Amino acid sequence: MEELEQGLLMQPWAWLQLAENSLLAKVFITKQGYALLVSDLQQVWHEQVDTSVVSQRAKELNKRLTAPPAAFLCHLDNLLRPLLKDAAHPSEATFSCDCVADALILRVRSELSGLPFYWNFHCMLASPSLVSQHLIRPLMGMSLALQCQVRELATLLHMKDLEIQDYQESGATLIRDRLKTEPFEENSFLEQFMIEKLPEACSIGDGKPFVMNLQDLYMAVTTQHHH
Amino acid sequence: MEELEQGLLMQPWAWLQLAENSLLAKVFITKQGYALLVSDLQQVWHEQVDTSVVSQRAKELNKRLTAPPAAFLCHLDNLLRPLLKDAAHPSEATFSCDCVADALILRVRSELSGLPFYWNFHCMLASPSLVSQHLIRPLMGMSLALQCQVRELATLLHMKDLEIQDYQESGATLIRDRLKTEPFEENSFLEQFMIEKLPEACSIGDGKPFVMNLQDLYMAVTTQHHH
Amino acid sequence: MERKISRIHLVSEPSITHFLQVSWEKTLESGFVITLTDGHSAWTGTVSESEISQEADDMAMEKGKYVGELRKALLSGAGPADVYTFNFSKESCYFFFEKNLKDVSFRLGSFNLEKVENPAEVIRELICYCLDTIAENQAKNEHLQKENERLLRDWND
Amino acid sequence: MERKISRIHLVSEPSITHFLQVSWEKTLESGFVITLTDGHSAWTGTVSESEISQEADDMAMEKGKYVGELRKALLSGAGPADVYTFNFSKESCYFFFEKNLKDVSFRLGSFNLEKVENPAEVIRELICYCLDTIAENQAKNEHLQKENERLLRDWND
Repeated sequence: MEELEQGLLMQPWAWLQLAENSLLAKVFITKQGYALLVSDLQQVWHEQVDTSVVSQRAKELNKRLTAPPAAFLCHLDNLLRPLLKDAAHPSEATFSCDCVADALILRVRSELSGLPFYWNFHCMLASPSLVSQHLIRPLMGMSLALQCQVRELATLLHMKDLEIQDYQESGATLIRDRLKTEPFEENSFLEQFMIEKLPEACSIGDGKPFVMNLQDLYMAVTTQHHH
Repeated sequence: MEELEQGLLMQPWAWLQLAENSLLAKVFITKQGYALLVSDLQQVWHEQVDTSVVSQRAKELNKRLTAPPAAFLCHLDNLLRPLLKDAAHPSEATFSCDCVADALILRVRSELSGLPFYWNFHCMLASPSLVSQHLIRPLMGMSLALQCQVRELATLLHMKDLEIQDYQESGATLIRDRLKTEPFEENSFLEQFMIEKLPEACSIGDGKPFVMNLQDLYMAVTTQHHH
Repeated sequence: MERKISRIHLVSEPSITHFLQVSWEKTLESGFVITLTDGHSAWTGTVSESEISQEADDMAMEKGKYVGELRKALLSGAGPADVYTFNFSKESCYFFFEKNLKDVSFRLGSFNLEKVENPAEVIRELICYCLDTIAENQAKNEHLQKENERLLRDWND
Repeated sequence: MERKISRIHLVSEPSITHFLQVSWEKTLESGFVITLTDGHSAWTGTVSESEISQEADDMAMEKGKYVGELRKALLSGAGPADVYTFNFSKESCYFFFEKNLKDVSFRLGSFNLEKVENPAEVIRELICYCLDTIAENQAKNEHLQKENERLLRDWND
């Protein structure tokens, strides 16, 4: 049963559009069941299901269900992989959200082979241990790694100034005088960045930017953290 | 009472060394009481206290306490600001940690003006709302903003290459030929970074690097997020 | 007042061919009569407009969308991608059919049929209808065949 | 290999309608198979080329002229002026028909039919044939309908 949780840690975050709200979600489906993690950037919800739960719930939701749990799970996997990987891909699904106190019920309304399909995700508040493993620790790791990049680019910029100063030191004149770069000084670059650029650049919004520019680094950090 | 929580959100994370473990902690103390938040990078603990609680607990801890809560709170603030702001500053305090199921008890053993002093922080698991406001959201904002820096530095690097090429295009010769930089290509810069540097760069460890290289960005993101 | 007679195969008798006759009045939606026969016995059932709409709810399908599925399954206007299965128990007279997808199938409908007292009468009426249909079609095919000949000539000269 | 299915009324059962199915191979003259059904039981018989020629002699008719009478009587291609009567005895399985003139009628033909062991199989095959015929006709009616539309246009422009 631990396999589902293991595969979940490696999954990136996808972006989903719901009734009025958008959610961030990662999911891992096998023949054994599934593990799902959802967040609205205020709270985090979790659900892990096995084959017994699948059969019971599918029978109750789709009254004329004559299918093994494995096939139902495979249909959910096939329905959700295109829809998540690109939030603009037209998968035959429609989502609704119900918040019952601390629980989140994610409802799916779809059509497979001209037949309607129903599934409800029963999510409880994610344990703090998973919030740490899936968000905090990786997010903190990403920030440290990005800060090393900034540092390596700044050294690279200082190296190019030593090169430009070698041209200025010698008998080297610029032709197009609109090309002159101001020598790079990190302290002033940060100061202008923090006043001029930070306001929009740190806006998390609906999590779309996070899913669009960082999932590659997210997957690299999680794999690193897990050896 | 809300003022304490509000001031807590603006506080940066400090590094603390305990019995066997190290903790991350932020605190906001006034004459009204305090708000504290602690994390071991696995769980997050919180406590908010008022003047009534201070008096009762101080009397029970320091059997010869003849002080208003205000003064006791000011001593805690004056004892902990130097010790936190620089984890190498010698403040007369010593810490111990006891974990009772879901709760954390942070014990302080200090000496003020040659007189011993005792205080225990009684922390319950932090609500998910605080974990989001104090960790997740700001950490996510930092990663986005750092990713903008990288992008702005790469454009700066490509701008310096157009300048060096303008020298090579014209009657310009290098004097010290050991100064020539390789033209900057972001794709190869990332590929070498992800294989060669990421493994150590994203090592969260005991949270010390986070408190040492990122708190400035943390405070700037939190202030931004809160308008 | 329309009708369709289709040839079907039951799961409990893949050997023998059965016939399904469905009749209605200006949409299946308003209700229909279904008859099953093996050329010896006959089983009939009625489906009211109310039952149809009810079935469309129990299945969680839009009423019109549901009637569309019935047309493909019962009036043998099923696509190659639409595979239908039919089951019947001569002991219970219960008739039900399912739609077959990739290794999974779903109950599409069910009827409690009643064994007819006068099968011969029913079979005779069905055959009568077929012959009239064959007749009407042949006549039209002839009228169109001559019009085709007239136009062929009129075009030439 | 052709066939015609006609509806007929027997004198001994003017109430019920019966069906006559005649099948042959490239002329009635070379012999044919006749089947009678009431939708429950079925009776079959064969008529050889020799029997036909013999019957034409016993009646004092030219063979081809006789076969013409059979076509009108058995393949329901009878004129308004041609009135035919059919008789059948379930007890003897004897089948015979006459042509009716002004208050006088004359034996046109007679067959000793045999009660079929598997009526359902026979009835099912007959209905199957009817449905295939309805199908072939519809296809042709459509093909001719389009060819009619093409010629209508080709004539105009």
